Amino acid sequence: DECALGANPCEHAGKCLNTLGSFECQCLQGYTGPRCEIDVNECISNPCQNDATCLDQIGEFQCICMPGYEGVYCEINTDECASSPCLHNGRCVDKINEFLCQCPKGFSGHLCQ
Amino acid sequence: SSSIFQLRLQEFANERGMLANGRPCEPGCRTFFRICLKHYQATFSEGPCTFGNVSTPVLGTNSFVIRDKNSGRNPLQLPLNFTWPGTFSLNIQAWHTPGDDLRPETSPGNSLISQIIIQGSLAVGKNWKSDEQNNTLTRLRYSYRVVCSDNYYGDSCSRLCKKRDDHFGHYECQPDGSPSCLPGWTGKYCDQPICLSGCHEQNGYCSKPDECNCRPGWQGPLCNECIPHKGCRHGTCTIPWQCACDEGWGGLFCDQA
Ligand SMILES: *[C@@H]1O[C@H](CO)[C@@H](O)[C@H](O)[C@H]1NC(C)=O
Ligand SMILES: *[C@@H]1O[C@H](CO)[C@@H](O)[C@H](O)[C@H]1O
Ligand SMILES: *[C@@H]1O[C@H](CO)[C@@H](O)[C@H](O)[C@H]1O
Ligand SMILES: *[C@@H]1O[C@H](CO)[C@@H](O)[C@H](O)[C@H]1O
Ligand SMILES: *[C@@H]1O[C@@H](C)[C@@H](O)[C@@H](O)[C@@H]1O
Ligand SMILES: [Ca+2]
Ligand SMILES: [Ca+2]
Ligand SMILES: [Ca+2]
Repeated sequence: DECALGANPCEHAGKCLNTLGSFECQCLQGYTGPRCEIDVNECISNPCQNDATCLDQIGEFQCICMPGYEGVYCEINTDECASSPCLHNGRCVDKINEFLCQCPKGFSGHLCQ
Repeated sequence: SSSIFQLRLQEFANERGMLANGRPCEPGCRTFFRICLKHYQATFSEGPCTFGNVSTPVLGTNSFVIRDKNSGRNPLQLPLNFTWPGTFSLNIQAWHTPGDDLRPETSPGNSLISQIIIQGSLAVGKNWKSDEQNNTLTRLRYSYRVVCSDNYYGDSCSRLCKKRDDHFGHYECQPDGSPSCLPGWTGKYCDQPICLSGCHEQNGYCSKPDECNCRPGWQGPLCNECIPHKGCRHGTCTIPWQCACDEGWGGLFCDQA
């Protein structure tokens, strides 16, 4: 029927499906509309937090986090003290893309070393 | 690759040929450019080029005017894996190389000349936005724009429009991506033929433009004329398969006074 009639009405590599006396387009992920000619905006749901920036890609969304934040939705404030940085029983103070080591007396330097 | 960032280098002024470190070029500043396009960040520049990076070959020495190249590739081309966000950050660096012009970035003696930085908002369009950057040592004059990939339309290049003239459609492309129906066609995708002028909307149809075919029980150029009941001799019709007797006639098929 409709699909064998030459070219492809579904534009972005979508599959042609024959209805009766007509057809419908099986759109690949990230495409909508009758004949898949429109790029779906994957960033409508505003998935990412912490003042990030959403990038609408083909079939998926990508977010650039503000410095110090991470995760797919930029939902995680990175514990910069996770690696146990301050040595010799120093104290660790996490902030944002930044960490400070409280230095006990007799020790100095960035890592209190 | 739905949208494209275009960057045209126009003119670069660098008399004396001075590097960043204050040393003069020897023998002259064989200048190539590194471009870094990334997202708008009000805070200090951190991270890589998220929108894409590109290095150019040596374009000139010291002060020179840059010509367009249809096939270097000026204006520069940056295809994006994403829809244009509207905001951006642009980093243009001028460099010097003692090595070959083929891939100047692949040379050990590379030294920086000068660089500039701009960020802000930009809307998709064929309109070139031009800007100058003057300093005591160097001057840079350039222009840039964001356009849609070929056959792509809309404010965000998110709609595809390839022109058709076959069974699936007969249309041209409007700037917003919506089909512009060819003469004699209608519908969303312009695949519905416009029947002959005056052809009965209810009783007539067509498969080709300016044609008029009659649904069962009708005839004529406009399919507006009924066909009386088979065997109707002295009677008329308004609706197919009828036999409304004339004057002085009667009976079902109208044939007896
Ligand atoms: C940059 O320098 C040029 C000199 O050729 C001058 O014409 C132009 O106005 C300057 N741009 C400014 C001052 O913004
Ligand atoms: C399939 O149906 C659509 C409307 O849904 C029509 O435009 C096409 O002509 C038909 O093949
Ligand atoms: C909207 O947010 C959801 C999170 O559930 C994500 O899966 C979608 O891709 C996004 O458009
Ligand atoms: C984990 O430890 C490393 C030391 O290698 C430090 O650089 C990081 O800041 C910390 O998170
Ligand atoms: C995307 O990145 C974030 C971090 C902010 O700088 C935004 O303004 C930008 O659009
Ligand atoms: Ca069908
Ligand atoms: Ca998309
Ligand atoms: Ca933190």
